[PDB]
Amino acid sequence: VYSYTEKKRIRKDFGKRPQVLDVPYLLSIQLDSFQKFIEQDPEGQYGLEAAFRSVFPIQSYSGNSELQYVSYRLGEPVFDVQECQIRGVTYSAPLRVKLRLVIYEREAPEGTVKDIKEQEVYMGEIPLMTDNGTFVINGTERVIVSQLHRSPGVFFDSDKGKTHSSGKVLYNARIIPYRGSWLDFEFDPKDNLFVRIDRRRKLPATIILRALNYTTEQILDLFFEKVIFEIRDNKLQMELVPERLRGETASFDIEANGKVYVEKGRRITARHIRQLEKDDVKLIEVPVEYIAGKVVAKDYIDESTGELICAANMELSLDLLAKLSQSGHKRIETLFTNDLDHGPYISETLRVDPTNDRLSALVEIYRMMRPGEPPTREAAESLFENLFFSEDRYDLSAVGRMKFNRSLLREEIEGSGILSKDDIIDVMKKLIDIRNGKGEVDDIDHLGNRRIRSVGEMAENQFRVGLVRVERAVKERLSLGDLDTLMPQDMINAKPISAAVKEFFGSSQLSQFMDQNNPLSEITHKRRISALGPGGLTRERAGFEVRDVHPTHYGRVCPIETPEGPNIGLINSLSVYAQTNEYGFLETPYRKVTDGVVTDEIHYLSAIEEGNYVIAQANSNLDEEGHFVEDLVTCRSKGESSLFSRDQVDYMDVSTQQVVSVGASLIPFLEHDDANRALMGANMQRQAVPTLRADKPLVGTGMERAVAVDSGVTAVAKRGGVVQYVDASRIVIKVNEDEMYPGEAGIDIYNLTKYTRSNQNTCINQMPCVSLGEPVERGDVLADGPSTDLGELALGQNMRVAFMPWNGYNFEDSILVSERVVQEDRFTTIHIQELACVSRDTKLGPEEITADIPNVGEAALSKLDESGIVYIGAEVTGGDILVGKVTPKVKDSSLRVPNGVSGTVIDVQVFTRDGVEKDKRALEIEEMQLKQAKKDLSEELQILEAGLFSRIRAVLVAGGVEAEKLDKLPRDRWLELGLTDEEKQNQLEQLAEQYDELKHEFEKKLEAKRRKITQGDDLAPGVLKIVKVYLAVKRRIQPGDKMAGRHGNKGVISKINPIEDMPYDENGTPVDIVLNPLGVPSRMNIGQILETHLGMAAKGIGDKINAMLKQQQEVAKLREFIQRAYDLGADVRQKVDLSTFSDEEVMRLAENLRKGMPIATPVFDGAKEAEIKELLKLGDLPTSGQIRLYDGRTGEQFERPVTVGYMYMLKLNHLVDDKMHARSTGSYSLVTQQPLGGKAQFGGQRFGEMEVWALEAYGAAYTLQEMLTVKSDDVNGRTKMYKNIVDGNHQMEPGMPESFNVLLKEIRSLGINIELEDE
Amino acid sequence: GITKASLATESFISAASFQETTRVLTEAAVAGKRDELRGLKENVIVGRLIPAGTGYAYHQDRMRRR
Amino acid sequence: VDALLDNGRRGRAITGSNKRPLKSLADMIKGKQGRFRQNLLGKRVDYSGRSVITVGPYLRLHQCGLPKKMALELFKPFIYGKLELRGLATTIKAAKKMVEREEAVVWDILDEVIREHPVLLNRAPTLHRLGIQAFEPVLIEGKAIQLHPLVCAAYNADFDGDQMAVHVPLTLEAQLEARALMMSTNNILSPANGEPIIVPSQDVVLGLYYMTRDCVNAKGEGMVLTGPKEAERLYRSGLASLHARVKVRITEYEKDANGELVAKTSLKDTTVGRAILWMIVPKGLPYSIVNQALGKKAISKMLNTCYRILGLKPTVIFADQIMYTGFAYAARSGASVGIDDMVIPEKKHEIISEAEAEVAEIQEQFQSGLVTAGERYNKVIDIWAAANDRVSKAMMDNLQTETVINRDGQEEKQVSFNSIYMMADSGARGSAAQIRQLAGMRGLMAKPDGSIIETPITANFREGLNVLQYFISTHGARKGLADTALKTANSGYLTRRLVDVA
DNA sequence: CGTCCGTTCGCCCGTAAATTCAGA
DNA sequence: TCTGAATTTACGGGCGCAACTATGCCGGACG
RNA sequence: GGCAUAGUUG
Ligand SMILES: [Mg+2]
Repeated sequence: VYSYTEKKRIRKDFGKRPQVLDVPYLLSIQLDSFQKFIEQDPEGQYGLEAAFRSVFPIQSYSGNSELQYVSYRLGEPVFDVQECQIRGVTYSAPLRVKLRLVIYEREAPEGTVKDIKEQEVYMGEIPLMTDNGTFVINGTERVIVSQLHRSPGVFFDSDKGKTHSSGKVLYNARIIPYRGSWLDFEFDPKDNLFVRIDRRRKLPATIILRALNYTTEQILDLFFEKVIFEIRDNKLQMELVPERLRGETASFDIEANGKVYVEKGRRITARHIRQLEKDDVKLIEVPVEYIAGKVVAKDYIDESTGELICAANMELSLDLLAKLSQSGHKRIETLFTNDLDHGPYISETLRVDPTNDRLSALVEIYRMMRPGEPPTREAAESLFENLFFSEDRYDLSAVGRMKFNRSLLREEIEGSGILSKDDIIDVMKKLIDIRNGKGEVDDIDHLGNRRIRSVGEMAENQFRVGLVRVERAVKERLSLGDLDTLMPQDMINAKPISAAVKEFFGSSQLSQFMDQNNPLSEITHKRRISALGPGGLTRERAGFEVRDVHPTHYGRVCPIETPEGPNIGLINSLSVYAQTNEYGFLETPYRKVTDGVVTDEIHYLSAIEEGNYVIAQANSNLDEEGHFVEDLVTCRSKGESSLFSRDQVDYMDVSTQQVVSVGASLIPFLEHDDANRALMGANMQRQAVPTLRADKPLVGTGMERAVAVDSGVTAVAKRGGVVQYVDASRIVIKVNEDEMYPGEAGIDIYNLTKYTRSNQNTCINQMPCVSLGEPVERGDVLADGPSTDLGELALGQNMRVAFMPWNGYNFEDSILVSERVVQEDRFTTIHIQELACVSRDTKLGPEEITADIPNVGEAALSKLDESGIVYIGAEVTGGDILVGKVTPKVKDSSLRVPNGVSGTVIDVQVFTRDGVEKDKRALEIEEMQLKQAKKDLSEELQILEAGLFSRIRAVLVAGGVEAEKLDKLPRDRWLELGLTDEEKQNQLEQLAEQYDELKHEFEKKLEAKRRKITQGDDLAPGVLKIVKVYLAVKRRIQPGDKMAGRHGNKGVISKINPIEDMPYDENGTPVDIVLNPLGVPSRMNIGQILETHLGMAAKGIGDKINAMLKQQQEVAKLREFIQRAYDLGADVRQKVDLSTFSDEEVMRLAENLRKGMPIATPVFDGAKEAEIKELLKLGDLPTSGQIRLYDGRTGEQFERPVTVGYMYMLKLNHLVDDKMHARSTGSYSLVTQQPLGGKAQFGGQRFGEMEVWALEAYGAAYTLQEMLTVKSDDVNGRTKMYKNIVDGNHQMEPGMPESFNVLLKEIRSLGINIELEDE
Repeated sequence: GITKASLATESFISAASFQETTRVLTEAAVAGKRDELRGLKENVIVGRLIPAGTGYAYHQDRMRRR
Repeated sequence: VDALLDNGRRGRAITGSNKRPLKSLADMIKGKQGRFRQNLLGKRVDYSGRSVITVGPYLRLHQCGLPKKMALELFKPFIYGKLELRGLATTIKAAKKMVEREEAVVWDILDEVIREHPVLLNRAPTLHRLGIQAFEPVLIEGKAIQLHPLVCAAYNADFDGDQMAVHVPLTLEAQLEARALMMSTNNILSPANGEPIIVPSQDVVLGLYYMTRDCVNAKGEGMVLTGPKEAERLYRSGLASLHARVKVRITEYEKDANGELVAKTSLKDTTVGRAILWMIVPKGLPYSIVNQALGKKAISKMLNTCYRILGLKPTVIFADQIMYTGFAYAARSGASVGIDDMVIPEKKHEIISEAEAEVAEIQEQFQSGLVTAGERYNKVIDIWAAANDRVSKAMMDNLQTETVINRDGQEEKQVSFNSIYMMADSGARGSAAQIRQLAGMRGLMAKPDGSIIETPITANFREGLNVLQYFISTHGARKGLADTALKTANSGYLTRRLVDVA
């Protein structure tokens, strides 16, 4: 069944595979991230609660007082979103916090404090996220882009062959905290362990171990095993572990108990290892040459001298053994330093470093961190204690602790925020283990090692940054506080927090201007995962490792949607089904496979969990019970695709679209497109301009409705019901009694947003798509916005295309467009431009906005009113005066339309500073706006009252119904009625109480609206009044505009061909667009040819329906043909039936299908070629997809039948009238008298360095000389050249460029005397 | 090499307009170097005829009539 | 003082506006945005414009289409001069007002000042000296420049949204340098080698390949023609096919004498299209130059021989005529692209089955311990490469001899008239590798680490790649895009160093 | 509102300085 | 125990061209 | 009208 919005126009679905998981709310990431920032969290884990609990309570350095925390609250925003956009303010809510200040007197640790005081202090505002995932920051709409940064924790890397020029890989380890300093351990070609903090000077690693109060002997005992030499009788019979004997060369004869295990000189074999293990060998005799290279573990002293004889970590020789022989020491501990498995790295590090005691380590660290300062014991101790071991200056977050414990093979995942001795020790031991040969380094690009910072998380970090300053100020103030006089309002400074949050939201690398020219553009800007930003990479630094596609990007990051250019692969886009883990990692759904049956339950797996599993591919054939039909299925085990058994499979892909994003899933036949062309197609689909009328892609993918609805541009019905009233700018829905809450009646009013400016100067305009008295259900579109047709995304228009060369007018990449396309006004777009005229309080007098302007006639000022502001609806062109303004000396400084720009003034807004005596036009605008507000409030009140009286009348039909004399009494006199004793009279009283509340709130809101409209406006400092004029230009089409398709097929229009010159088929229908066949082989986007053929089939179905419909036929034949069309497919799973449409929905559906049958081709489960042939054969169209075409001009038939069809062409936002520029003479820069840059400034083209080389390669010495002297910066030369050109003499005086004089002055401004010596 | 040969040029303006402006200018200032601007980049920077194409005749004329 | 003279050289660069190291004197005289490389070596110039380029195939090689509004804005001083000369404005304010109102008389002035005043057209990455060329303006009722198709190869300019800048040579020496040195008709040969640079690119070569071709039996096979004019009269009236083997009478001129053209008439066995093209070739060239299939290299060498024998002006006229006739007959061919033109070999499935059986047997040989991992990997890679080569050979044969046409007796093989095959063989667009991925398997793919994958993509683009194969192709494509982006900078730095040294 | 003074994390290469061999 | 060569290490240079759109700002703090 | 940031075009 279909809920009356998918029953008007059913898109034919060629998807074989059945869907399992519904496509989620695509804007879930932004909304869910910001929701756990403002909402109250009792546990205190998320949001502002976490920040407040982390900062508060605030004490002093001494035990004087303490300011603690109670709760926070977000007040109601002062301005609505629309009002916020109109005025130019930020859309924010005041953050009011309850604080209690307690004061501690002499000896009151647990006793009652002197006084307590709780007040709701105000500390700044936080911008609020609109219901579409966007913010309004200064009247513009911005999006905070999610960041894909490097997860906190410990990582191990190699640095394979970039150093030592020998191929010896190093092994470094980095401990990245969420907020703190970096600790890096490293190796060197000499195999010594080194440490560094914040990537400063490389000091030895054991220095930090000593700074942790570890002596040399315990360090060696911690990083090494002990070999025991006991001098029992003689020759130092050594206690031996049989396991330690594998891998070395025996220099002596290993014999014991009359059984020579190893002969002299020979190595140690595995056979002898087994024999030693099974013979229970513990102590063996050793020679004298063996101890000569060993290192003593700990220290020893003599009994005579009583002092040190041999310090720890010193190579034992015959002298040391002889000296300790007489001391009485028989048990000697030595280090086991194997050559290949247990290296002596800590020993060599202890040798190299000059530190011996803890104070020396601390002072060395202090000198490294702070260079040149006089170091002190106390200062060094404090610095090292606050480096990694203080909760203020260092904090591993929960993710940092989890990754730290996982990478060290720990048991628990929850621990302390700060580091400890054991953590650093374990990191060093793990790095040494990696060096020895056990374990492998981590890959930084792995998606199990990269988090997702989002808007809420970054906003709360910035809030913490702001709160830290406020905490410091409060700590400082508590020592100078007049305690029993003030409340915690003057204690808190609301400026730092607000400044920090406004700096983050307004001027940041991730809170960026929203790309709003297309619903797809918005919905893919919100789901953008950027690797740059604060705490991330930079496009001039990262390369070749984060740019490429990683095998863990499957199902989490789109492989084809990434901006080509400066940052490819740094601005990845989130996949369709990808969610964010609890810790911030990207996870993707999978269907569980317990037995051979594929269970219908979904588990979200992240990258590390997915690494050890076998996941069957999405295109795996299954039966009704659910089983892999093949006995060997294609899966991927550990980042590697292969073939696996029918039983081993553990998970399966939920859907075949889960690898691509919402921009790359709108490309029909993506699987036939080359990856580069698909990338271009997605990135250009982002840039389509909303045309006059959307045109419902004939060949879609089925994701159009999801993208159109999930992005907020339509009017989706909140509660189902019956449409009561539909005008162009408002829809009224009477909710069904089943969905109506007990109490308020209870109908929905949707105020459509008519023609308004987007961020890209396009048109946003919602149009109703429902008629009066038409039932709607919950979640149905009521108004389709820009680039939307009946709730389906519709960017471009689908036009009849022919692939053939045409006299070179589609030579390389060009398009050829008929005059029928420009006559039907189907690529005509509306562009709304905002022009501001500001009257600034300047010196020598203020600026007036009067209509009395000199130097102009009355015909020029005839379009203005008496107040000097153009009328609404005037067709002003380039050069017309929009807003008359003069500035004192008087001179004309009026706001005029820029040259070349036409259009109609559609809306004029006047902003006046308080107390400036607004003129007549501002008064007219404000009185008409107040009347409009009163009209809107009265209309909503009377609509609600009509609904309320309807509900009362419906209630009054049972239990004492009165229908004859009910209208005799006035409808307002319904409080003194007659009724029995039941809850119905209580419901009537509830309705009356809600009506009284409506009346009171209506009066209050009318007064509030009058106050908010008549009041002054908070303008910039120095401006008197601002007048904003909104022109509505209409750009039709012209040679030069760049049109494209969905498969990376670009092309600028080269000619607007006459209707009778285009090629036509046998029926006389001309093709709308001619394309070049030669672009298909080289750029392997075969998907456009298949889209052409399938669109031809769809339009053939539509033409058949149109023929059967225009000459009236019975509904039986019509429904028979529609059912045959919808039942055409190999193993499709749509299965729509027409026996349940009741002969009035079949007619509506056929009316909607008479312009072609919409067809859904899933992104990788799409229509096969054979099905396209069958659908073409269903109409009267050839199977091959090519028809003979006749030349328009000559009339002769083109041989080699050409490929004709219907391609869904888009009009990108690269228009030639916005690209064309020219300049003869204009303004010139100040420092260098060279022409300005750009075209917004009337600037000149840059004849750059390579152009100078190109002229030098010719013999053009005079052309170059006039290029870089007369035409650029020779002031006298250029004035003389202009005078000579006007005089008709083309000759230049060379002169000398002014920029050379500037360079001479700048070099002379150093201590360098540079001059031009005399001739 | 091309960069070492283009920095070790008797005319210091070409080397200054190439990489390492600071070092080249420091060397030229300390050594008191004098530039005859007899190349193509120097005359571009100064803003006169390039001694290559139609400007070769002019440069020859100014050498003959020095 | 040390921060004023060179901020940040000592260390701890001072910042003034929200942690941003400020520019000192050294920063203002050095770097990419100093005075040398930003304001002295390259400057912004007056009398300059910029617009999106389109095709305009009707243009002659020495001229370009310039919009009326761009020309009016660029030549404003000249228009003022002519208006004052003709007495239409005593002062310059009146002339400025007349021009900004765009009266009916300023357009005649613009047309008579455009007459023979070249304009320099330049595309943004001016890699070589052919990246800026002088053309004669033709006033166009539009907003987009019309760039002659032949110069696109020299500019490396397609028409997918490129923009080009126009500069107006003011002084007489500049105009004469543009006409005598930088004209598009003077830049026939590339300065890097001897080969021509105005070679017809893609549609002209397709038209000339389709026109100069033959099939085993067509309309008017074997009829005797009295000359190229009768060949054109037969083709245009429908009495003979464009490519039909006929005997024509060709009178070719050989200038092996002391610069004198010597006539020689013969009966050449050729096709109708070859004679029609012979109507274009100038007098000095032999008829053997158009008796072949005329791919892209053939047209290149035809232009090269024309330049070497006849000179500059005949070569320019010949190139313009070649472009015109190639566009005309490429349109006449209707050479489209379909889904059935990418013929999949019937033996692809069995070859893939054999390769899969062989990899299964190699896996069996490895799991038993007969071979190690490295040699198994090498064996699998080699056998998949062999299977890919066999598939490519099969598809190439099936597309080369796709047509087996006869109705008067025995079947005869001929070079196929397939659209994809003709576009690839003529040299117009595509190559063997691309047509291979269109029909045959696209073969082995490499991981981002650079190592080859054992399992290739056994699916072409006519068939649908599944998710894994497409993901691996995305690996390969992202690597190439990143390499191109990071290689353009290295090439630019190398060429800047080469320019500076010499 | 009018005024008014103080964040490490890339790759490659050439070059000068610090370090280490390797003697007599 | 002095002294020169070779090695290693720290550090400063460099890292394509042209074009368009938008916002934020040029400073945060005492009378 | 200068810088920075972000996005985009070839
Ligand atoms: Mg291009």
